[PDB]
Amino acid sequence: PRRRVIGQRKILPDPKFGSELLAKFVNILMVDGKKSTAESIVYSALETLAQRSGKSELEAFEVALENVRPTVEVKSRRVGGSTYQVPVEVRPVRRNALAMRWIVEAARKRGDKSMALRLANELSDAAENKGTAVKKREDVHRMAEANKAFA
Amino acid sequence: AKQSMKAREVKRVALADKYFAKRAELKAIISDVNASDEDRWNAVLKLQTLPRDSSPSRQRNRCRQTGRPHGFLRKFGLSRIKVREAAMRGEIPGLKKASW
Amino acid sequence: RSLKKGPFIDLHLLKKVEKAVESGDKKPLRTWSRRSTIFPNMIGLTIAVHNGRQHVPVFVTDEMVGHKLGEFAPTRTYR
Amino acid sequence: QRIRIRLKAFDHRLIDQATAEIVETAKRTGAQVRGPIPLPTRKERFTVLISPHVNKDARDQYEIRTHLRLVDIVEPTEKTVDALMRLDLAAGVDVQISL
Amino acid sequence: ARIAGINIPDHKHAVIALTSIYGVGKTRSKAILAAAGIAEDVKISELSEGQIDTLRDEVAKFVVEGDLRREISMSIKRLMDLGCYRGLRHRRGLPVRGQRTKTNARTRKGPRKP
Amino acid sequence: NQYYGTGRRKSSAARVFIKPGNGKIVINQRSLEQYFGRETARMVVRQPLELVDMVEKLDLYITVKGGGISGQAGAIRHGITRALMEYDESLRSELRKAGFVTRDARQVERKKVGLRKARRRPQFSKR
Amino acid sequence: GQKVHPNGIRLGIVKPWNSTWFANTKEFADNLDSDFKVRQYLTKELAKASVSRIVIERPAKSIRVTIHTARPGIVIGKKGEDVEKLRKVVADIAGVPAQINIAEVRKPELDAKLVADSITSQLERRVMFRRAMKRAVQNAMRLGAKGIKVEVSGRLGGAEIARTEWYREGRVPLHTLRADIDYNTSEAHTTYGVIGVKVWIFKGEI
RNA sequence: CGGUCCGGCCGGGAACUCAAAGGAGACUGCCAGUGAUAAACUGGAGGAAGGUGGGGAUGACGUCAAGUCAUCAUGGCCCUUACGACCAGGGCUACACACGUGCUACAAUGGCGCAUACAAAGAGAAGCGACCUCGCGAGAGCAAGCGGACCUCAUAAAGUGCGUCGUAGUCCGGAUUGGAGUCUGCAACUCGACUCCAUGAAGUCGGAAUCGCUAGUAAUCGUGGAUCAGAAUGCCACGGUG
Ligand SMILES: [Mg+2]
Ligand SMILES: [Mg+2]
Ligand SMILES: [Mg+2]
Ligand SMILES: [Mg+2]
Ligand SMILES: [Mg+2]
Ligand SMILES: [Mg+2]
Ligand SMILES: [Mg+2]
Repeated sequence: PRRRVIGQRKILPDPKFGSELLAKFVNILMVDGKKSTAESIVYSALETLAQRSGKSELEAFEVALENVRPTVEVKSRRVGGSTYQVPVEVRPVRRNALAMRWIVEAARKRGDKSMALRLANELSDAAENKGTAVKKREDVHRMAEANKAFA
Repeated sequence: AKQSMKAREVKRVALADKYFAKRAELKAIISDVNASDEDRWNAVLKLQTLPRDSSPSRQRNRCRQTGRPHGFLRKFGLSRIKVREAAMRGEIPGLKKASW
Repeated sequence: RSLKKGPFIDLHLLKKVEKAVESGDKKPLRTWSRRSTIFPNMIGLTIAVHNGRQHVPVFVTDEMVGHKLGEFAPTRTYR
Repeated sequence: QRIRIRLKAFDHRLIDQATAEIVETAKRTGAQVRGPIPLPTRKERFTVLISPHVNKDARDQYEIRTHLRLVDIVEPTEKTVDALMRLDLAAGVDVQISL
Repeated sequence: ARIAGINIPDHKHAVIALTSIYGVGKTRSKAILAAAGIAEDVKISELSEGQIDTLRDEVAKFVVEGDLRREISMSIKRLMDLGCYRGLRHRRGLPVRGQRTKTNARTRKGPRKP
Repeated sequence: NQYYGTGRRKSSAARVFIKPGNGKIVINQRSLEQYFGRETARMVVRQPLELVDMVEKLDLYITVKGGGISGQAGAIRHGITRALMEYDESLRSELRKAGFVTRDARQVERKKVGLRKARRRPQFSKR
Repeated sequence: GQKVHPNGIRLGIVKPWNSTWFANTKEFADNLDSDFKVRQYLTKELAKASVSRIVIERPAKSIRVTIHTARPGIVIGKKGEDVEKLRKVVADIAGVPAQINIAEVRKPELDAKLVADSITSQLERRVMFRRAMKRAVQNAMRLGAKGIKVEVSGRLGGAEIARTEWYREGRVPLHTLRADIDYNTSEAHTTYGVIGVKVWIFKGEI
């Protein structure tokens, strides 16, 4: 990425609802190249989340995503020996990508019986903004308002 | 390798075809037949009296020019170094630098 | 450890075990055969088994039958 | 009945040129000729260490391509059998006669 | 529940509950339930005293618990008094089977000390 | 006469035959559901029959050898589209846009000497 | 860095094999040692006879040795006098019957093996290496070579610190597979060690 | 298409998959924008492929008196009734420890049991060895085909379907050791691989620090090969999912 100015790989939509954002989500959860078992966990968590929150499977994801979606983040920059944290406005594409990544990482750190349950309860905590994932957007916010002078 | 280490292999081949090819094979198949002689054979004992070097398993595959006991290839009968040397001179038929 | 189809013993040592039974117990039997399985016809004898440099004399016992002669002659000095 | 010719050669532009000779000699002396049938090439690959001592990643990768050709002549005419038997073919091509 | 060697099996499935005895692994536990005419996917609940003693009589055939422990220890001491290589290593707390001692041999030696 | 189109992806090779009438799918003397245990692999073969309309308009006799689940399924997707152009040729425009005409040249990279895999390099040690 | 053998890399492209025979895994090793043993005999015997190349082909159960030489008269002898004594022992070494063919090397100053062997034989007569190299280069360029490169390595002229010296005239594109590059080695066994001669002759493209 | 033991299996058909020789094709060629009207870059059309399309082979003059006198070759030196040579046994496998490279883990994206869909590329006559039979098993006996697109190694595993375990040092994890064996080999004590029964360590995700990888890549899941009597978690290669 020094000289080469590349674009972004347009991935195929979801085989169930046809959502590109969900195709990003299944891949984020996916491990060891097991897409079959990855969508099986995402669909089982969506089936248990929409049922236990009042249908709208696309919208129940969107409510939990709006609370984890960050606006600003810090960028480590060494100017004069010292390392300065510069606050920078995140792009709409990465906004969702960071939001999805923290949902998966927080559900993995949970102690439930299954990943379909771990994901559902993390998506439930995010919908009401009171989980490990919303706190990762909170710590990112406190870091940005602090270094607000070096913007 | 050493001239003595090369000679030791010539002895190991000469004794491999003399006994363990036409005589010791006969007493080893006998020391396996369950149908005949289950206790009084002496074939296991008379196998010991035969020279040690006579066994085919006691032979080491060595580079047919240098005598190298390591990095041998049966296809050419030579070690990786002398294989490469002949390969580049086109002395090995149909052999060339492959890429896929 | 091996196939049940005959336990192994060296002919030069087996003939030395035979000669020691009929002519009576002598001094330690100097043998390098560490690969030979101990037979019941050995119990009571003193077989001097090699270790690489000296011959370790081992008094044969009934519980020693089935085991190799080289188990009772340490090969590596460790102190 | 039928005569089966199996050709083996490390060089390809030598096997089909010597095959062209067998097919033509047979069809000229009036015989039914099936093929030249191109059978799969056996690629015997070899990897040798290029350094006399140490240097594990430094290697030479070679192959021996063994080309295969099948020529089936249906009519065993005396004019064809004798024409094929007194044919001078490349010394680097092996010919297997199957009755 | 209480079978052969004083131990009190949990209220888990029959095959896993029987492995609790020292001398019965996965194979003996599958063969004991096949000989006594009991299912492997059934718990201790419903298994009456008439079904317990028939398994106790079945397991009594092979050396288990304290009886097996002394048998294992006897063969270890036998090698030790014999003076064999196999015995000299049970006496030195090092790998008997032939494994390397230059490095990784921590199960037998125990945890390291500088 | 039967409308033919060859399709391939990875080490999989699929042959597709088109005949009008019904919405039947026969893959290697088996049903569409019987062969593929995944619904994602079932939808990719249904993809050419979306832009170009079919519910019970035409039948397809298909056979595929080599590769795996997504490989075979991907190969069939390419075959149907090639058999579809064989039947009309004005369908090229709709088939380009969807990216089904293009043969996916992505093959597995060879293992290289000195490397653990195709690109995976063994762990480095400074001292 | 280290360079790829110019002959080896071009085998199949613009360069031919020295062994054309075919064999299965069964006798491939047995034939290869028989080839080494026959070349070894002939290089030792026909040393002063300017042997440039030796080609071995095995028609059925026979050996056909094609000796490429710049001096065919000395190799043949008095009406086949020398060919008969060679074939007789080639048949003995190989086991199968022998047939020796003699290929004339017209311009030997354009043959890598003969140029290299000439530098080697000169270094052993106590000639100055720089003169030997320049003479090899000049002779090759005046006879039509599109290019030449001659390299001599180790204890040059008896020196304690070994050097690697080279003379290059013309074009020598070692990266073009299409190019006809004739490459061969030779070793000069001097009173003060082994001196390695490497010669590259570019004859033209295609 | 004609005939069915429903097996391409037999007449046949040269259509197709494929096999392997020859040939076409992609060059910023076209269009548009940016740019000194240049070079080039960006985007688009067509196209199976687009800007060296993907991968490999190919490593300039030279640098580090960098590695190899133990592959071999070799100036000099040294031993030459010994630094040579033969043999048996032992050692290279020792074990207070330290570092580097790996494998296997710590589990429910998982363990186990049954059922089951889909590869690629290799190897083979002193060989691969089916089918059948015996043994829980490693194997063994008997014995076809095949020097091989025909026969054999050889059941791909991940995955999918159902059931079970339900956050537990556990139906996780397999070390270590006891008992009995199998095969190869003159011979498995030191010091082989594998099987069966029992044992069930540490480990519940790793401090400071640090490595690989930009796409069919990483991650994971099997498969084959060279060496090799036997002895792969190494190496070399192969496709699956991704
Ligand atoms: Mg020597
Ligand atoms: Mg050996
Ligand atoms: Mg237990
Ligand atoms: Mg082509
Ligand atoms: Mg280039
Ligand atoms: Mg140095
Ligand atoms: Mg387990």
